[PDB]
Amino acid sequence: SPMYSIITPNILRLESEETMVLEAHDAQGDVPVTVTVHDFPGKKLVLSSEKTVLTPATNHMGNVTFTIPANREFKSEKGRNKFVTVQATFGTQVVEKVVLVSLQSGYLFIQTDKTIYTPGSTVLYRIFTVNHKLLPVGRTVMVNIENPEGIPVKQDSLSSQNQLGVLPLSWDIPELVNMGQWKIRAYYENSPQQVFSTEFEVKEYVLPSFEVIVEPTEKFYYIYNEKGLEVTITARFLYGKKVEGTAFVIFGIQDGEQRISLPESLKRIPIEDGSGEVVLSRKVLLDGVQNPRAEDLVGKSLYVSATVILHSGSDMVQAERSGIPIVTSPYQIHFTKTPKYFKPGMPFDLMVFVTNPDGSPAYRVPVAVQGEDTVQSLTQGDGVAKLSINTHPSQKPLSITVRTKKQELSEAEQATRTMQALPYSTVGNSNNYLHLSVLRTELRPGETLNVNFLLRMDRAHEAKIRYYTYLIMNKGRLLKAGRQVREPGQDLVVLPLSITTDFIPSFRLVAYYTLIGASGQREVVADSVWVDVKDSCVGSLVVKSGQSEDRQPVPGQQMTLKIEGDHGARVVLVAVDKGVFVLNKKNKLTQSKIWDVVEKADIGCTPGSGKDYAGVFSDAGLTFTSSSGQQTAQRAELQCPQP
Amino acid sequence: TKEGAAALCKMKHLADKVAKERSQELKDRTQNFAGYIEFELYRIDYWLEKLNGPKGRKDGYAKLSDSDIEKVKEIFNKAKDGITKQLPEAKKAGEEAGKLHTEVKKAAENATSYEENYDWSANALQVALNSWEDVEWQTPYKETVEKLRELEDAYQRGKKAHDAMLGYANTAYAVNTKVEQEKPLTEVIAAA
Amino acid sequence: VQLTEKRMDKVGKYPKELRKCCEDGMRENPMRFSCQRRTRFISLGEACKKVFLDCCNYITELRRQHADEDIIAEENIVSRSEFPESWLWNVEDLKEPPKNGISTKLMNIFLKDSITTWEILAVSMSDKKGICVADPFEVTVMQDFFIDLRLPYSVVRNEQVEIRAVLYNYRQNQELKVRVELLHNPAFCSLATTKRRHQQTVTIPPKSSLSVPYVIVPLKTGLQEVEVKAAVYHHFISDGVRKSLKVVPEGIRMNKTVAVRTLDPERLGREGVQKEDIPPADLSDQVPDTESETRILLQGTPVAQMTEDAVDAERLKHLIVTPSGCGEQNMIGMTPTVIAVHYLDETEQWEKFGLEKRQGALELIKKGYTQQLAFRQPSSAFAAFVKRAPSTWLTAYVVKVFSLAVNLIAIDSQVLCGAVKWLILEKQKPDGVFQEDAPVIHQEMIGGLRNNNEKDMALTAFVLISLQEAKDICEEQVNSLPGSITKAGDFLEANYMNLQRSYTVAIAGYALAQMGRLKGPLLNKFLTTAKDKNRWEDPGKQLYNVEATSYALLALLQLKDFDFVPPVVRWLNEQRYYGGGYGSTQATFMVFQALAQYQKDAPDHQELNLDVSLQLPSRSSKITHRIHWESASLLRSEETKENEGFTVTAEGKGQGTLSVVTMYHAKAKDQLTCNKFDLKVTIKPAPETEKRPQDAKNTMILEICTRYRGDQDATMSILDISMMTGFAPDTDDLKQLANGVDRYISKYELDKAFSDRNTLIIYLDKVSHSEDDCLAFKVHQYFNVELIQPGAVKVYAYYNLEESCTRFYHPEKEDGKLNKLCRDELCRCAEENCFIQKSDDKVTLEERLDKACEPGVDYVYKTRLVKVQLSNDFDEYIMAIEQTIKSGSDEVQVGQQRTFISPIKCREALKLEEKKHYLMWGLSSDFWGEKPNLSYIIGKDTWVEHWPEQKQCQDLGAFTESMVVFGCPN
Repeated sequence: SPMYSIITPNILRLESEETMVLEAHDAQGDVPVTVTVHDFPGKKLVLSSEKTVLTPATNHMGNVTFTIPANREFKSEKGRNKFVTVQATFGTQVVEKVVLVSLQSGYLFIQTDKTIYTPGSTVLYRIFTVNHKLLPVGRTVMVNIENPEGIPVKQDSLSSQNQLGVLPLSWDIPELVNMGQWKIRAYYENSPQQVFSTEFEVKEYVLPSFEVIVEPTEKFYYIYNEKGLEVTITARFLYGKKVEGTAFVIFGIQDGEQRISLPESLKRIPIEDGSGEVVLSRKVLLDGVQNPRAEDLVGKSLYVSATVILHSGSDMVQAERSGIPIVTSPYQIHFTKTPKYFKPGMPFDLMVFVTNPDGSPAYRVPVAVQGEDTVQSLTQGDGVAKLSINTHPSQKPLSITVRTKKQELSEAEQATRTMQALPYSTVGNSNNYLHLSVLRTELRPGETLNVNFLLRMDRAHEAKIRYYTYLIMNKGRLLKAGRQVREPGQDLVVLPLSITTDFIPSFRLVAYYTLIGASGQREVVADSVWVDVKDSCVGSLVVKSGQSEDRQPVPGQQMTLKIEGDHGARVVLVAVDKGVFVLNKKNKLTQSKIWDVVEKADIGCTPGSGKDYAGVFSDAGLTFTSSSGQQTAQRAELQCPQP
Repeated sequence: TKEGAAALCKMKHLADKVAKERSQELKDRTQNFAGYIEFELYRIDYWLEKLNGPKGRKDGYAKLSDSDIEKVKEIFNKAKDGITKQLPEAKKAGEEAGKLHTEVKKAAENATSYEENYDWSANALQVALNSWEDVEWQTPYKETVEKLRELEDAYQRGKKAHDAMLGYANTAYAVNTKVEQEKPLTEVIAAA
Repeated sequence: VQLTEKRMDKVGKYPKELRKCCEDGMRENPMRFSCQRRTRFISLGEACKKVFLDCCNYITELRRQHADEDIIAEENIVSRSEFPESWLWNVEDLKEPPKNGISTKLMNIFLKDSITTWEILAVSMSDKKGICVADPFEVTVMQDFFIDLRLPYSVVRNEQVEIRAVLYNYRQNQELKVRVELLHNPAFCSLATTKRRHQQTVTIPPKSSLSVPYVIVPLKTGLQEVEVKAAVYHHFISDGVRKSLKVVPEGIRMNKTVAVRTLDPERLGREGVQKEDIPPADLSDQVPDTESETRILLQGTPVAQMTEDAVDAERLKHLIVTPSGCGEQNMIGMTPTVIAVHYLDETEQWEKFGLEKRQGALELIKKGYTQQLAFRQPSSAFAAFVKRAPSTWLTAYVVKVFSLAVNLIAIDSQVLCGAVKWLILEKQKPDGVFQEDAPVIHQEMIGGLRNNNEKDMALTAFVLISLQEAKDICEEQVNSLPGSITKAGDFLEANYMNLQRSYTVAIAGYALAQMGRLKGPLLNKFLTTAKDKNRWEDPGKQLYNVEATSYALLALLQLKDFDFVPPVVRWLNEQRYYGGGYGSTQATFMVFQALAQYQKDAPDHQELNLDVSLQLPSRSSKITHRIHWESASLLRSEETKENEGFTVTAEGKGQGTLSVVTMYHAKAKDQLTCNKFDLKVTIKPAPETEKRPQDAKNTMILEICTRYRGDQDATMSILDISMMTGFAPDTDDLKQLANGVDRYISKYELDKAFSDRNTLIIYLDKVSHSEDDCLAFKVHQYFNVELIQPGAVKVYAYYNLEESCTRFYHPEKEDGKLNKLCRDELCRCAEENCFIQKSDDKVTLEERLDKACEPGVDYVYKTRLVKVQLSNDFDEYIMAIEQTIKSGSDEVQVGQQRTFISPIKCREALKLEEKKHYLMWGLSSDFWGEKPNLSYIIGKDTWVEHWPEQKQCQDLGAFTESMVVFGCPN
């Protein structure tokens, strides 16, 4: 009973290198295989027949790599999206599958000098073009600069050929020009349906005489804190001397986009030696809004506006602090990376990402599972903590509850979270289950990782299974594939995987197997797991000071800077004021932002295992098909399923 | 006598002017009423649709009071209903004038004084000029005056229809740029 | 008590709609206008006025009953926007022998002269690896000692300004000992002398600033340099400052046109030769010791100067002599250049002028469009000012300009077609007349019940002309354009005969000719109304008659009648009065377009072969110019530094222009009579309790009211206030006036430096004729100055510059304290140049006789003072000559009065009293001009002595006895 199966990504991109996996079970001798690609409605032979021999020395495993040339669409107006048929003839029998195709491939990153501009200033911006593998590529781009009202003001078309991606550009702001949030769009000529845009604001000329800073003593205001919100105000000149005078401070509550100013929160404070304190009491805050319930106001933010007036001079400066989210619990527990499906009998692992109210990851915050009081898994540096629990044999939905137990905090202040999961059904009702477990550590490029394979099924027929087939997905493409041999009698297996730079920023491991099946129909069992790797540059770039540490540089003096980088690398430099950079927090061009953009466009959208054998493959981004009836459902949507 | 020759030359010049200037001009001024009535009906319909339509932010109409919207819609509907009935009168008149102009042009084609050019009148002077002149080419001149008077009556019908249409046309445009500013219900309904 | 709290509590009431009115009412009006008076200026509905009145009454009553800092906390918070300009914008590649993948590179940067923390960002883009970003690098630069010299923008000649320098120390718990010195400069009299240098030691305490004042008396005009040096003890610091200041003559710079003539030897000239005489300019008010300059410009073609100026961006703004801040005037960037480009595109002149400048002209047009986009409203309508009611006239003009510019640059179709649709569907009335719902700008107002139809006809004609251009651009988008055009044309033709004003007749005729309906008696109206077959003029209007003539010329060109055209061209050419061309933007654009159209549509080519000969009276050699068509540049220039009249001979062929323009400095005096205005300026002190800023030293209040002198003004009047040395306006009051609900002014710029002195230009929408429109504001004086001179205020309309007037205001003083910054030596440095310094109070007879007779001495007069006239800038002495000792070049009889002019600073030096005998003698340079009874300017070389009518009496009589013994034989 020989079997032949072929696996391919759900979506195949044009002008990109794609790979397909061929495997055979219960085959003797050489097994030549020929794979071809044709148009869905008609036959065009977009790709030449690719032939590969699945020799027994390779344990009947192979792969074929090809890239679909860009050709005229057959059904573009007659259909919404174009489909392509891919077939493989292993022996007498043949297999076929329909695959969705897309053309979008590449990214454009826009870097800007500043975020706040004034009339007459010059805007200097650059554009970097990258391919699927985040490498330089030469293609034509078109860039437009548009005013807030939506009327384009500037248009240009450039080419990155004979250059390393960098496309310097400059623009001059007219003296009398529209004021608002101007936009800069850029997109490729080949694919105008995808546009990458940035935004920059232009404001009027303003220059305060003295700097006033108002900030609260705490980042967040607890609901039951009877002390209230304490805010400190300082005022100082640019030449060192402090500011002495009188200040008026008003509090208010901002929700959604609207803001309500509390009429009973206006206070006058004498600022002496550039220092002042104000307090907003709980009673006034509660009585300001008609909402009587204290728990209902959770979610709204608190803002403070302060004005300072000097004694001798008439100069005035206004400052405001917007934010201070209101939270009833400092720590928050989130169920994002954990799988939402559980295998009966198999132990179940959960991941909790403790985060601060602002959004930064937590550190040194114990967490546990309510009801069981298991070992308190301390949160790691990344903020992810792993908790294991034993599932019940009953075929019922599973419910879990998790709570943090940080010391020197009240019981009420402790956060809580709940999660629900459904059982994983078995095609043959044989209770066959596979579990892939990974020890969660601070893994980074250059560190081996041990993956443990566990099998659960009856003892009637266990000698049939002697190997497992595993594949790794990273950035959509099939990074690697292989087999793990299991000797009879060993339920648990260990696989050492070497983590390299290619695995950045994360990967997904899908491991499965097949058996003859007592009923008569061959049974396939699969499992999936996701692992995250530290995000860092492939190479390295350092900007130190070559000048000796003699004394702080004085204005006008010449100094030297040491720039260390990869061999043959194009380095771009810019000197921006510290105040502008610190004032800007959303348009910062960091490596983390680039990796987030790269990871956002992923074909697979699922935390872990699915619901069925085909569900795992579909969620992981693979399509499993074979000669027999075992086949996966086709995909007819480029985007992942909407929540 | 030279007076007869001068009168004949004057009559020939007037006939040529009527054939080449008045006839062509008259027809072109009769088919414009149909193109204007329909255009104004379309503009009124568009204005009504924009009022309380699928979206808002229609200048001052967005904040217009609920009560005033009902009156605006009622007056717009009344004007639209009133203006529609005038279309066929102009439509038939246009074709009638075109046919009559073609007939008059065919008839005209079948068929001292320079100092008098100050007259600058060729409306109904042909028959009267022939009247003073009298006191094969003569026979066609008899029906030209009758055809010209019939054309004048046909054009007068369309002119009267257009003038009557103005009564209902002007009211909608008034309330439009009246409410278009910051004018509250008071003045609006007071004038309506 | 707690006035701010009461204001906030009162503002708490009312909804979010009627709260701006109350908040504005809380503000104290800069002027003393009652709440009822203020409510008249509210442009909102009838509900805002009620709340405004209620809040005004409540706050007034509360403050009166009350009678700390009473300032309302700002609701819209603002942050710092100006930041240091970014630098280090460069790209480099690392090309060095790598070591295990590491490639080092050393940079050489130059830190800027500033004290701030800089951040360097590095982004790398490799091939094998890819894009990567490194962390920012922080560089901190600061200094321990800082010096900053503060100087005024400008100083008038012969003034007493007190400049200062600020020393800043950034050390903690350590005082700084420094020595500060000012280096002598011969240009101005300083505390330091050539023999003795001024130095002083000062101790700066920790974390504090120190002020070192200085006094300088400028003498020479131009640009001067002031440098201050500071040396720190115990530390090797040798920092210093050097700053440039401007000294300007005592007067107002005025450039005046002398003559504008048309050169055409063949037709205008006789026997193929033309002779033209340019008389001398009338420089009867030149300030003493000032130089004038005369410029003669020969233009081969009538449209050469404008064509060359439009292409260049630097000289583009010189085509007008008025500010351009509002909507219509912002079109100055687009309308001229486009026309120039078109005039160069159709005619074969690009090769000679230069093809490379075409791209620059297109860039200017693009920038003009970008600036014009600012005035667009969401309803696809353009208003006169930002956030104002849309105007049909401005929208039509913008539509026409955009339609013209669509071919050259990428003009968005959406905006243009939407503007056309808005003009057609909304504004147009069923009858076919375009309505306006915005204040009038171009004197389109109705002249009365009988003249009501004139406004409708003019507006309909203008809108039809604008729309006809936007016919083939997007006709499918707007399918109701032909019907509107036909209706407007029919309406214009129906009432064309009943037209009286020349402008309306001209515009209607041009529109009808464009459509092709100006035939028969209608045409007789257009040609006959012209006066002398040359022009379309109306009484009382100057800059509108030229526009009407341009419209008539365009209509004639359309009608294909070239016999009547040439006469109008000459009249249009000879209409350059302001400076060297046309002032108003509209008139300049219309003349340019009309002349370009005439040149383009010429039945025959008039080749240029002009030969011009100029023979100045002062210059011996004659100058010859040859203007030919093949010449790349058809503009010739000549400059002279003397007022004289000269003859010019023109021969050959072609029509050219000759413009002679004179520039000189005029004296400060109030205009004898305004044309159609009545301006009044008053500067007064202010209460000392006002909270002046840190740097300001004094404060005053200036009021500037005016009223029209006609039936009505409308238009857009512009006020120009020339500030003083040190005085600056208060921006808070101007902002309150402009952005307040009771809008008293339209817009204030305060961002121009066209004149040497600081200026403030205020834009006003209208000037009331029945009553007097007035405005006042506070000004602050920072620097301490003495002997300050008065400023100026000019009120004028934009489109008609002839209707204008000027007034002069001086800081109130009237005190014989003769305050002066001197203490002991500085005035001795000032009176040296006033007049010849006698060696002693009473020098010996021999010395007097020796000094009296010199080669330069020409006149010696013994006179008796008659009267002395007080003034501000120059003192006047009416004097009668009694006896003559030595007659000069001019012949004066006994008993003839000759006035004398002296500097103000010499008032206490000469010590002249009325009805007293005196003797004096000077040089031939004292003669001023050649007017009858020429004035005598008392210069440095002007000896004066007291003549008595008792040892002193005996000595003076003995001295006198020897004065007339001989007639200076040697």
